[PDB]
This record gives sequence, C-alpha cells and structure tokens, in this order.
Amino acid sequence: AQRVKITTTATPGEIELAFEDTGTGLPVLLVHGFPLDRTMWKAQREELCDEFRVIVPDLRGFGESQVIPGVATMEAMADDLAGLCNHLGLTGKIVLGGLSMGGYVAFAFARKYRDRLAGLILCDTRARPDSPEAKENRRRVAERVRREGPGFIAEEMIPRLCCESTFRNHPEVIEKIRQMILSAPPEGVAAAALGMAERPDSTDLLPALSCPTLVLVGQFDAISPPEEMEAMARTIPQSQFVVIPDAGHLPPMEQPERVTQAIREWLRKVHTEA
Ligand SMILES: [Cl-]
Ligand SMILES: [Mg+2]
Repeated sequence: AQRVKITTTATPGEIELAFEDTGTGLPVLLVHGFPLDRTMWKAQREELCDEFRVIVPDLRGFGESQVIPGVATMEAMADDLAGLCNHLGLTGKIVLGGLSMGGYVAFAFARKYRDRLAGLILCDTRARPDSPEAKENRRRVAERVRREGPGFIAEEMIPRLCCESTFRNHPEVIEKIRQMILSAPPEGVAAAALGMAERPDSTDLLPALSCPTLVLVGQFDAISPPEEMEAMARTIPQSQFVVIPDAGHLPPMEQPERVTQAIREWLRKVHTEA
C-alpha cells in the first residue's frame, strides 16, 4: 500500500490518501462502503490483478487516509478519486465500482466526471437520497460517534450486513468486518454520515448514464434489497443485473469468488464493446 498527498478540487485542496494499486492494464477503481476501508475489496484486488489494474483507496476519513472534519460530501469523495487518478497518470477512462456508500460516491463521480468513465459497477446501493428520518439518523450517529467511537455502529450494523450463512461458515469474515468498523476514525465516520445525509437524489441521473453498468446485489441483502436494485437497473441503460447467492449486503467479502467472477466476465464484455 501507498500513501500520497493528492490534489483535489474539493476542500481542502490537498489530501493524503492511502491506497492499493495492483496489476496492469485497464484501470478498475473500487470504492468501499460505510464505515469500512479498502480491505473490503481485498479478494477482488488480489484476484483481478492478473488481468486488470485494480486501485482501491481508503476514502477521506477512513482507513489510513487523512481525516477531514466537518462534512465529507459524496461529491468531495468523488473529487478525491479524480485527483488520485490524475496523480497516477490515469487521466483517461476508468471503470469505477462502489459498494453502498461507495455507490453513492460513484453516482457523484458520474455526475461530474462522465467523460472519465468506461463503466460503472454499482454493488448493494441505492439511487434515492435519504428520507427525512434517515437524515436525522445520520446526524444522531455523527454526533454520537464523535464522542463514543464506532462500537455502537458495529453492534447495530453487523447483524444487518451479512447473511446467516456467512455467520455460520465464515465467522472470520464477520470478525474482519467488525474490526474495520471498530477501527474507523470517529470524525471520519461522522463527516461521512453528514455527507450521506446531504447527498442528492440520483434517480434522474440513472437514465442519463453513458457507460455500461453492472448492478450487483446479494440475494439476502437486508439494507439495499435485491428487488430495489432490480428496479434501479430497469432505469439504467446498458445494465447487467447480477444476484449473488448466499450473500447479504457485503457480497465482496461474503462470496468473494462469485463477485470476482461476475466483475471479471463483465469487464471482458465492456472491453469488447468498447
Ligand atoms: Cl487489502
Ligand atoms: Mg437497464
């Protein structure tokens, strides 16, 4: 892993990002969820790198990246990704993938940097904005986590994040997720919670997308359910919809091989169509 100060068009203009960059060829940038870190995507980075160049950053406020107090908007996170790609000399097109909050970041990137996208991978995510109650919940989480840290988030979220089969067959995956959450910087968690509350509605963005899009969901995802994601895919042109069996909200970790293969075979199509 690497740590680099990048130039970003978002406040504060410069930020230190930690990231992995593994493989050669077509760049595929994978964005973790909330309140996780780059290691969420480890299996896909380690396996897809035989064929693609896989770049996996810690978002601002997460993992080993710099924490920027206040509000970390989805736009700002996307701006940081554009800055990272600029740093790396990936100044043309990329494939951008994200899970859940990382999907929100991908929408923000697509709004602003459409000419930089060869493709989008939207995993276990939603196009709608937060409802008023959800926004209030963000705010209450932000104010709590600043002072108490993310233990309460792990307690609340872990039963909702993975399916029963993962708890039974892969307790080590559950523990790895728990440690990601417990290690998340408190102010980074807070800033991202507030940022999620202010993200725009991406409903009308969907029909305007201009690249192939893979829409991936766990069969048992309790947070961004498959029926909702299917409906989302029906408004995205050039979509492919994949349900990963025997996974909840974190397919990349729960069913790593199946996720890697779905992404690999779709990337080959995108490449052929391009
Ligand atoms: Cl990793
Ligand atoms: Mg469609």
